[PDB]
Amino acid sequence: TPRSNYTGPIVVDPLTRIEGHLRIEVEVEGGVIKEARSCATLFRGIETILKGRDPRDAQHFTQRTCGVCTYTHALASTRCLEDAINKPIPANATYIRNLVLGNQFMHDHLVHFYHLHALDFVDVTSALLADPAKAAKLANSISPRKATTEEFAAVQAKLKTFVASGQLGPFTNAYFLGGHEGYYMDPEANLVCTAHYLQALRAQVEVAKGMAVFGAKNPHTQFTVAGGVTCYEALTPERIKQFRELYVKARAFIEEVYIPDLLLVASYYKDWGKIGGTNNFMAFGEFPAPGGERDLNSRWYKPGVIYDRKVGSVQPFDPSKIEEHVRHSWYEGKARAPFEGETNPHFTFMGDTDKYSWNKAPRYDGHAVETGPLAQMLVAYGHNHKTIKPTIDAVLGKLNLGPEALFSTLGRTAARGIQTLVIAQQMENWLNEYENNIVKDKQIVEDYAVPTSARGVGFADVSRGGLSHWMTIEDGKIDNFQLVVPTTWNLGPRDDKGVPSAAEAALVGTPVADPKRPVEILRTIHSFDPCIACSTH
Amino acid sequence: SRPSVVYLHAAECTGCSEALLRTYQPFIDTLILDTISLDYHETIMAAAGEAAEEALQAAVNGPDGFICLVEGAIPTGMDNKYGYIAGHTMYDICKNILPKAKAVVSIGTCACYGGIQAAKPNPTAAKGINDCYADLGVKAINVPGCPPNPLNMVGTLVAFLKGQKIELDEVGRPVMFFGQSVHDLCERRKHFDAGEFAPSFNSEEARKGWCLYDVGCKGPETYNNCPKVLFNETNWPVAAGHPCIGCSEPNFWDDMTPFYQN
Ligand code: SF4
Ligand code: F3S
Ligand SMILES: [Mg+2]
Ligand SMILES: [S]
Ligand SMILES: [S]
Repeated sequence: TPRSNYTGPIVVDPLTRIEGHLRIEVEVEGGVIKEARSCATLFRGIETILKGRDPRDAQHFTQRTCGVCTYTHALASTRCLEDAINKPIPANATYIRNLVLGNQFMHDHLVHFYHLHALDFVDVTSALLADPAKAAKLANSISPRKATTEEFAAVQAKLKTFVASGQLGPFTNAYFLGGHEGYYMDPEANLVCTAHYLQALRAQVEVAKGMAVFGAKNPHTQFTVAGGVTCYEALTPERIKQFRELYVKARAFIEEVYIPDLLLVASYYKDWGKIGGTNNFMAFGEFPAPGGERDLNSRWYKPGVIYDRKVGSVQPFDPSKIEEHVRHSWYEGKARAPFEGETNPHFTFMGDTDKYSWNKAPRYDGHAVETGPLAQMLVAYGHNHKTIKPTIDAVLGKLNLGPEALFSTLGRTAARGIQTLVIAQQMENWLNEYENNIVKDKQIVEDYAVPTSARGVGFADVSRGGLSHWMTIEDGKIDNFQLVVPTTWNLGPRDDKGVPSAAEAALVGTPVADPKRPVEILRTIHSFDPCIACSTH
Repeated sequence: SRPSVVYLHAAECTGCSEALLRTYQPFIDTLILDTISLDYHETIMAAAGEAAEEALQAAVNGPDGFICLVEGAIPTGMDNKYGYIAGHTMYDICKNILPKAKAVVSIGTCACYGGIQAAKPNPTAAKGINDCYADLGVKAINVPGCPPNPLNMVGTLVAFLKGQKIELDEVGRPVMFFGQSVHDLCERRKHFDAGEFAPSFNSEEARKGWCLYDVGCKGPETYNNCPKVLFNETNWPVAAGHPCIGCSEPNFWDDMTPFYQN
C-alpha cells in the first residue's frame, strides 16, 4: 500500500461527497496517520425549535433534519409519538412503512456507492484509455445484464468530448488526475464503473419514484400520522402493481450492476481490508412485524451490541445505556441521557482542538461504538440471521478474505452493499404479505389523541445506523425533544475520557501517499457515509 | 463553452440537491454533460479541501461568468459563526461570491425565506438570501418548496439560459410555476366546494377521497404547482391522503402550524 514519509498535519475542509459540512484534521508521522479530529461545522438547532410545539407536527420538522436520508426522521418521530400514545398501530401501516423504508435503503445506498464513494476508487480519466471491447467482456463476465463493444465505445467517446472540452465540471481537480499511486484499477475496470456511474444517475430516479407511489413524493414523504398512514390509494391494485414494477426494476439494477461493481472494486483493494477497522458495534434493528412496533425484537433483524469484535457474543441493546458527551463538543454542561438532553451552544473558535465540533459524542454504556450497515450486519450475523449470515460468508469466499477483513474500510463498504441486497430481496416477501393482508384488512390508520403527559422514544436502524428520537410531552406540548442520529455516533468527537469516536479512531493507521491529495482519508470517511445535517441537527 | 453553474450549500438539509437529482426534463447526466458545466457542488464533486476551494475560485473568477444556485439559509447569529466552510463563515463566503454571479437562484424555502432553521426561536439568526444580501444589491429569483419540484428549479434555470422572460410574484417566485394556489389546482376542490370534508384520517370521507381542509390542509394559502405537475411523475401529498403543509410559503413553519388544523 503506497505511503509517503510525511510528518505534519493535514486538513480536509470541505470534506466533499458527503451530506453537510465536515472538516477533518489529522496528524501524520512517517506518512501514517496517528491522530484525527472530526469537526462538524454547521449548527441549526432543530431540537430547540421543537420545544413548545404540537407533538403531531414534530415529524414534519424533524424530516428536515436531512433530505438524503429523507423519510427516516419522519418515521422515527412518528414511532416516538406512537410509543408515547402506546395504542395499537394498524398492521397495514407497518407494512407500508416498511416497504417505503426498504425502497429508501435501495435508493440511498445505490447513490452513495456510485455518486459519493466510487470516485475514491475509480479513475475516470483512466477509463478513456480502455479497450471498449475488453471493457464489455469484463462487464459481461461479472453480470447477467449484457453490454456491447459499441455501447462502451459510445460512452468513451462522450467522455472524451467532455474531458477534451477542458470543462471537467464535478471531476475538476480530482485526486486521480495526472496519476495517483493509490488508484489501482485497470482502465477497463475504470470504464465499466464509469459507465455504470452514469447509468446509475438515471436509475436512481426510478428507484426514488417507488417511494412516491405510497409516500406522495421524494424527497420528503408525506403519508404518515401518529396512528398509521393516510394513503388509501395504496390499497388499490393499480398503485400496488406500479410499486411492484418499480421495485423489481430497482432490485435488478442493484443485483446486476451495483453489487458486481462493488465486488469488482473490492477485488482490486484487498489491502484496504486492513485499514480503518474498529472494535465495537451497535445496531437498533429494523422492520417491525405487524403488531410488533413496540418490541425491537420483533424486527426482521434485531438490535445488538458487539464489543472487541466478539460477533459470536452479541449483547442485548438497552436504550437506557445511551448518553451524549459534550466535553469536546461546542455545547455547555456534561454528559446526559437523551430524555434529559440539553443543546445549549458553546462555541470556541474554528480550528480549536479543545472543543472542536457541533456533534455531541454519544456513548453506549461509556464505550465508543460504530453504527451503520457494518454494525447491523455483524449483529445479524451473530444472531444467525437466515440471509445475512450466508450472504456475508459468500462474500468473503468470493474475495478470498478472512473474517478479519470485515473490520475495515473495505468491509464497511462491502457491508453497505450486503444490506442493500438482502433488504431488496426481502421486499418481495413483505410486498406479498401486505397484498395478502389487505384482502380482508382495509384499515390503514387509527384516530389517536396526543396525551397530556407522557414520554416516548422511536427507534430505527436506517441507512447510516441507529437513529433514535426521544420526547417528553407536558400539557400536551413538546417539553423536550432530542435526536441521537447515526452520524452523531460515527462522526462525533472525543468524550469526557478523551476517547475518540469511531471514525476518528478508524483513521488511525491510514497510510498517506500524497499529503496534498488525501484519497485515503476520503476512502475511510466516505465508508461511514456521513451526514452532518443529520449528526448535528 | 457550456454555461458555468456554481451550486452553494449554506444551512440546509440537502433536500434540494436530492430534488435536483430527480430531474427528468432533462435527466441530470444530460444536464451536466451537455446543457451546463456544474463547476462546484459539494455533494458530488471529486475534489475536496484546498482542491475544492481552488475549483470554486476558478469558476467564480472565470471568463464567461457564472450562474449561482444557492441552497440553504445564512446563519448570522454569533458573528456568523454557527456556519463555517474551509475556515470562512457562510455569510462571508456568499457575500464574496453572490455579487460576482451573472444571476442568483435561491433554491428551497430556506434560501428563499429562512426555512426550518429560521423557525421560532431561530437559534442561529438564520436569514434567506435576499434578506441577508439586499444591501449588496443581490436579487435572487426565489424557487421555494421543501424541497422544490425539480421541474421548477431546472425550469427556471433553463428559461434564464434561453434569455427568456421570467415574471416574478410579490415574494420573488416565477409566476410560471407558482402563479396559482395548490387548492385551485387540486382534484378534490369539487369536494371542498360541495362542503365534503374528511373529519379524521380513519373515516369514510377520507377513504372516499374527500377534502382535507378540516384535517389541516393549507392548499388554499399555498402557491405551487404540485397537483398539476406531480412529484416523481406520479403523486402528491393530498393524493396520498395527507394535507398540504404549505411548504413553499414564507414562514410556513410558524404560520401553518399546527399542521393538522385550520
Ligand atoms: S384537499 Fe386541500 S388543496 Fe385540495 S380542495 Fe381541499 S383544502 Fe383545497
Ligand atoms: S406541502 Fe409542499 S410539496 Fe406541494 S402539496 Fe403542499 S406545497
Ligand atoms: Mg441531538
Ligand atoms: S434508510
Ligand atoms: S421560511
